Amino acid sequence: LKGGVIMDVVTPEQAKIAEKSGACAVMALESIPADMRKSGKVCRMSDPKMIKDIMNSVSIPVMAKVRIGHFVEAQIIEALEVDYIDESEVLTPADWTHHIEKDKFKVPFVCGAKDLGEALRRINEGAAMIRTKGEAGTGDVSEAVKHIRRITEEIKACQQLKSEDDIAKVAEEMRVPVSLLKDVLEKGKLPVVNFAAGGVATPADAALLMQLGCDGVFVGSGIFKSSNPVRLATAVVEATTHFDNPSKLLEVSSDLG
Amino acid sequence: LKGGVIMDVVTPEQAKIAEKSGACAVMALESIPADMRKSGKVCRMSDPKMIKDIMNSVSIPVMAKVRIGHFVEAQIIEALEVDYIDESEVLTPADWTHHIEKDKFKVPFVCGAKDLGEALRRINEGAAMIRTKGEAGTGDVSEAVKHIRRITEEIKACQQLKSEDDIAKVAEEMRVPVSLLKDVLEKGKLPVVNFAAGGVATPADAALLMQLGCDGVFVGSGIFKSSNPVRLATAVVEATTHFDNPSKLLEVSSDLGEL
Amino acid sequence: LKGGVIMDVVTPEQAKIAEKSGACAVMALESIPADMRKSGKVCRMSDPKMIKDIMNSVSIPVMAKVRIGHFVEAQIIEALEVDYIDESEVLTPADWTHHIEKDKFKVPFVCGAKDLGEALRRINEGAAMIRTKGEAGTGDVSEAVKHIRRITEEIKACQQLKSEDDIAKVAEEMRVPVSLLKDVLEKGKLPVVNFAAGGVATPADAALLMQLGCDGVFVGSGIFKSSNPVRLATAVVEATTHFDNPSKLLEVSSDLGEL
Amino acid sequence: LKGGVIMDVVTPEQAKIAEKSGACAVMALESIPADMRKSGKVCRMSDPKMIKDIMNSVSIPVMAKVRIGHFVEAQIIEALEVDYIDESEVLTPADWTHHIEKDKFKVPFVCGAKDLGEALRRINEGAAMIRTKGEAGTGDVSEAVKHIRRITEEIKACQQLKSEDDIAKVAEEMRVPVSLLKDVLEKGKLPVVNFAAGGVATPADAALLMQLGCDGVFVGSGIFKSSNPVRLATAVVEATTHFDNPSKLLEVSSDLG
Amino acid sequence: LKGGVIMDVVTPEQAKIAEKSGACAVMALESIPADMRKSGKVCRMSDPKMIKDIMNSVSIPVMAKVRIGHFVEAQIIEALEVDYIDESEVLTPADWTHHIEKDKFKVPFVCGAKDLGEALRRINEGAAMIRTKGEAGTGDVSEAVKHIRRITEEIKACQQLKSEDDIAKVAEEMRVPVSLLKDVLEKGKLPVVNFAAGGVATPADAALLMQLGCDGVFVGSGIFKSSNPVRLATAVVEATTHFDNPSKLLEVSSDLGEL
Amino acid sequence: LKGGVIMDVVTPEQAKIAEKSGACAVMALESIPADMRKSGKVCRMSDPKMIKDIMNSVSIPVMAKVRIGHFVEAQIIEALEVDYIDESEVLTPADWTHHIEKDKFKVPFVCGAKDLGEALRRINEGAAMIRTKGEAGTGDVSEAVKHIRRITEEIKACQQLKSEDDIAKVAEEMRVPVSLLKDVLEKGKLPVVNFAAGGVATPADAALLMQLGCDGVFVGSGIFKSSNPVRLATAVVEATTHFDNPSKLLEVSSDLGEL
Ligand SMILES: O=C[C@H](O)COP(=O)(O)O
Ligand SMILES: O=C[C@H](O)COP(=O)(O)O
Ligand SMILES: O=C[C@H](O)COP(=O)(O)O
Ligand SMILES: O=C[C@H](O)COP(=O)(O)O
Ligand SMILES: O=C[C@H](O)COP(=O)(O)O
Ligand SMILES: O=C[C@H](O)COP(=O)(O)O
Repeated sequence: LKGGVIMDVVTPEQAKIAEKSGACAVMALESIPADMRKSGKVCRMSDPKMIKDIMNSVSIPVMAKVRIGHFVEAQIIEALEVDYIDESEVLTPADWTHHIEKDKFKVPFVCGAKDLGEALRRINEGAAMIRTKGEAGTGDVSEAVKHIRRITEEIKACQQLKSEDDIAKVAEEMRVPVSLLKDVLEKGKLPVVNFAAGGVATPADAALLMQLGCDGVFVGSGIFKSSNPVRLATAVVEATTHFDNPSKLLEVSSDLG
Repeated sequence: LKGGVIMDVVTPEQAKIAEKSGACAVMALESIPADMRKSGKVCRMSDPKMIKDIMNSVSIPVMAKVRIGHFVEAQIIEALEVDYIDESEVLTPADWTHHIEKDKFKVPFVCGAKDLGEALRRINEGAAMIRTKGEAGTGDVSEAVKHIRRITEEIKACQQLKSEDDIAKVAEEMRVPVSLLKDVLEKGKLPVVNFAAGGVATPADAALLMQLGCDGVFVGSGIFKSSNPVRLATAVVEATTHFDNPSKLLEVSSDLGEL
Repeated sequence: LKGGVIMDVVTPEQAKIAEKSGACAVMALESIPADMRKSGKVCRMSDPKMIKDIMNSVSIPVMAKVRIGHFVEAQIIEALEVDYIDESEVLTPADWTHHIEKDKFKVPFVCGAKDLGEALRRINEGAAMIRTKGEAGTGDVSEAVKHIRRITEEIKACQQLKSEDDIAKVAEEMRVPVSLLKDVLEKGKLPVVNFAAGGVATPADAALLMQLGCDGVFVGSGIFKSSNPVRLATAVVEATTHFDNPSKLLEVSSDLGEL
Repeated sequence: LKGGVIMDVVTPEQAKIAEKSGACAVMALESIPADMRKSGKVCRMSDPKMIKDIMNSVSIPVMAKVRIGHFVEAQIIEALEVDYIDESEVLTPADWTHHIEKDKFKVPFVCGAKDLGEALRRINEGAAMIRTKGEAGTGDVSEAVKHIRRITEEIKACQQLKSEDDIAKVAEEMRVPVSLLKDVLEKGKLPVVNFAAGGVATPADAALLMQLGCDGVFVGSGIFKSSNPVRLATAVVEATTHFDNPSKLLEVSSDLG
Repeated sequence: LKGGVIMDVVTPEQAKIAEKSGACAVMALESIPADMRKSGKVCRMSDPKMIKDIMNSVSIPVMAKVRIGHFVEAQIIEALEVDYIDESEVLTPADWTHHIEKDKFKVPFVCGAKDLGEALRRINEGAAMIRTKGEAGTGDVSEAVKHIRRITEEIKACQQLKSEDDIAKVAEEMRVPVSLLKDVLEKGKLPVVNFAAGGVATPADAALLMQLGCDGVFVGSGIFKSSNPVRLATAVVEATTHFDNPSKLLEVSSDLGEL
Repeated sequence: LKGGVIMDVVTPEQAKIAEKSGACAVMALESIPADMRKSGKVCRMSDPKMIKDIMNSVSIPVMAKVRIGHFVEAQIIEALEVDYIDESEVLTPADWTHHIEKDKFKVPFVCGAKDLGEALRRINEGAAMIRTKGEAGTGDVSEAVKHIRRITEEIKACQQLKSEDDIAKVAEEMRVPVSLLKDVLEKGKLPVVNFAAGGVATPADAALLMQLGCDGVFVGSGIFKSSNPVRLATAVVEATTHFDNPSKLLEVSSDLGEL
């Protein structure tokens, strides 16, 4: 999925628009967890029937969300044969102490992170992909920028440590194996891809996060609330592909409505 | 009641639906205390007439609630010959210092607990069953999860203690006999069953708490507020039974309707 | 009055219901102070005309209330020839430092207390009867329970003191003569009767307070706000008499209507 | 005015009811400073025209109010030939540091006090009469009780001091001459009369304050807001006169409406 | 302007009433800042056209207001040939650190002050007149009284200082030259006139402030909100003139109407 | 641009008014950010179509805004061939740690500053012009005044330092090269022009900021919300040109209508 865009969709017809626009994958969900999160409601796993109806409408991979720590929601979604599971902070947490033991599943997981310690704990638990936490539903890109900047800074700062005993102290505070931290410092990057997510609203935002070093982008239900969803979706895809070309970015950004 | 579901019911017709869906017992209550706790009202024992009309309508066991410390409410319910009494934090407490002396009744009691100390105090007073406190009426499973995790953890932490003097110190703080704590540490579990309660909303939630080591499940009035109550009740019963079979859990979770 | 129920009444016809239901006395009042507390109003002694009209309607004793420290309100009520005076915290206090010199009157007084020191000060001032304070008008029994439990706990705690000098120090702090405290510690009880009051809502509540050691029960205007006042009044009287009979308590508690 | 009742009145016809009921004096005022004090308004001296119209309607003495420290309001009221001036905390203060120099006037002044130090400062400034501050407009007698109890207690406590140097220390803290304090301690009372005021609502209240040692009572506009003002006014007068007679107090308190 | 009254006016017809009543000057303003200060609006210099239309309507001197620190607003008003400028705290401040350099203008300025230090800083900057700040729009005279009392008191307290080094210390804290402070202490007064302002509502209020040692009086838009504006304005003028004649003060205060 | 006025415009017809009134440049924007700040909305770069439509309407320079740190918004606006970019705090910031690397662009940038350290960091990053921050949309000039006064005060304070090591310590704290701070202390000014911005509401406000040492003036959408926009725009241009002429400032400030 490297270099691609993943789009949130709430109906089979929305999924078809995403596919036609050039999305790499879709995220199936029954409710927008930003509308009812401001209603006070509890947000859970979506009904397996609505997820299956979306799986049957497109040929590209389909992802679905589960609550933090809800390993039974994950068992059910795995049995449904989805392509990826997102253990998501946007839904209402089920366990405020323990995340899912992701290394007991065959299906790959994506998790959010806002700093280096969080990213490594999620990977140690078994995550196959990392993304920014951002701030979902607001359309403010600054959160996602903060998280990618912070991870990059913390890797460079640990690389300046000359004492192996000092490195071991850092790993202990992070609650991860010293061998995982040492691997990051040798490569100068996380062992898995890191995608942008939360508050990506415009084609310019998508290109900004790619220039900052992200491997792809997630976009939310904001796409389908615009005056012309097809045009906006297509523009975000083009901007992610051609992220280093100012003339193309100008072209796709003009007269968006 | 090991491995079963107990359902809150407010009418005789609701009790019949619970029985048909495969519930192991029903809890009789005249009003939902969660709906009242938002108005300032005092919530007490239900009228014995409404409890009896429910007892007359089903052949499965029937439970009823009393206020914390209200031993006369409990004497009345025992005389009515209900099957179990819940000394409940959801009702308005009658005594803020002392709980009921439960070992002086014939009928068994269930009590709530959030940690190991609280569980052991309720058992020492005479409780026959323990349950999580959770957060009643919210539909959020996370409080029930917190409580089962905490009890399990505090047992393991006390098992690491090498000094018998330190163990006696712990029991003193808990205000329980040292012999009760020692039995728990040797067995690795409470001496009575521990059920999930408060915030169980979906079949997946019921199976989650059974996988965490609960012995059964209490569910609330949310069942009867859904678009299809009999379908939801049956699905919760099936998930509590088949709690570690993923193909069955997918089957019962599909096309559930609006919760 | 011992073993009996005293009922608040606002009209002659309410007094007649109380008498027929088996009350031992009535308390005459022109306004429900709990209704007037919500209005921010000052609550005082009732008009002597309305009290006299109640006195003429029944052949059981009649009590009336006065503000804390208002010795002139008490002089007027004594001249009217009422049977007892309640120096009451439910009315708006008149003197925040000094209570009435009750030993200068011929008519007996009842006073409220929340702990042992308070009870002994009221007795030293001249009170003939003590009652719990509770929380008047809320229908929550927990405050009356707290007060009776406290007094009992403080007596037991003082009974553990070995030094007479230490006992003398406690009496000085309480502002009462040492001879009064000594009598209480020898006999394990107050020298006058102690009734339950404030927040007694159901027959079960009345029997609970009698089992905790109270000598009788005061009930408020909640009786006459229920669906069937005569039925509820009679049930509270029966529960106070038969407080240690679970089968009888079940009988009178069933099908009571809305409370 | 010893043993008498002074009544607040807002019209000439109200003044006539007060006189017929047996009042010793009336207090003339255009507005009730409890209604508009809860409206946020500034309360001042009343119009000299309305005061004169009341003076012309009755034969008994008439009093009027001025703001704390407003010595020009007092000059105007003195020129009008009223019988007494009340420098009153119920009106909006004009000077939050200095009270009126009352010893520069011919007309006598009444002032409020809540403790011994306050009472002596008001007398030192020139007051001819003291009254309780109470709490006006509320009908709660407890304030007035507090103030009479406090003055009595503080006199008795100073009388227990055996050192004349200790007495001088007390006077210095009170900001009054040592010879004024020493006079009080010798007599066991203030050198001027002390009346009850603020929150006197019923005949029982009036008798209570007289039994506590007050020399007379002030009553407010509550009288004229009752169902039967003539009956209530007459009952308060009888209760003040016969303050130590329970049978008479019962008689006047029955069927008041 | 010694011994006179200055009146706030919002139209040419209001200015004519002020002149006929005996005012010594008028203050031209397009809106009452007290009515706006409750809405959050920015209050600035008035439109020069409205100020000129007032100047054209009367033969007495005319004043106008500028924001604190706004020296260009002052340059515009000076070019218009108004008679006096008020650098006013009632308008929205333009500079929160620095006031206008008033000694660089030809037209005289008036400034507000709450204590001796503040008065001396305004004089050092070049003010020709001082006034109390009071509390504008409230009708409460007590703030104006506080300010005149404080200045008078702080002068007397500084006069008790026996050390010239201590005097220099005081001037340093005030941020003024020692020669300015010393002149005040020797004379027992400020080197310029000091007028009452903010909260003057009645004729008695005007005479009160003159008896306290003020040199004249500013009055606000309250004059024109009364039932009879010409009667009230005339009475305030007469009381400011005859400020220590009680028979005259009684005469002008009688039958004033609703304020 | 030096000595001139830059005006915010939301349509081609507004741009034409600005040009005819004598503006030196226009700032193109699709929404008034002050109106959108009240709505809680995110404010971003404007649509390139609306900017181009304004570019086609006038023959004076056109500027456009981007979010703080949003270097891709800046890349797009540069490709459009606008004349200047404003990296603006009035839009919703994109990067709360890092501003744009402005020296990597061909198009010049303007940035805001509230003190000397901030001004020098923006210049070191590559800014061609500095402006005050002020308080955008409120019409209160005091914040722009505060910022210009601060920068001047801090230059004078640093000029008093005798030690080169002390100067080096100040530069380290500011996070700028010592050579940049040294140049400012020698010449008594910034190396680039500094314009007034934020809260400039009247002609008098514009002239005030020019007299305080600003090089030119930015004005906001308040111009086009007044009764007569062309009249107000022309008056602000004339006041900026003739800032030290009191008779001219009186002329253009009179009879302006509602603001
Ligand atoms: O990834 C680096 C960005 O492109 C620019 O950020 P910077 O201000 O740290 O140079
Ligand atoms: O009972 C243990 C659970 O099934 C797994 O939880 P955990 O691995 O996060 O501790
Ligand atoms: O007065 C004793 C009560 O009946 C029971 O109280 P307890 O629970 O503390 O034993
Ligand atoms: O003035 C004394 C009162 O009549 C009674 O008050 P007391 O409680 O202090 O005795
Ligand atoms: O200027 C002094 C006043 O006229 C009187 O005030 P005072 O005696 O309270 O200090
Ligand atoms: O920049 C100097 C200003 O024009 C006047 O300021 P100032 O009042 O501090 O002298």
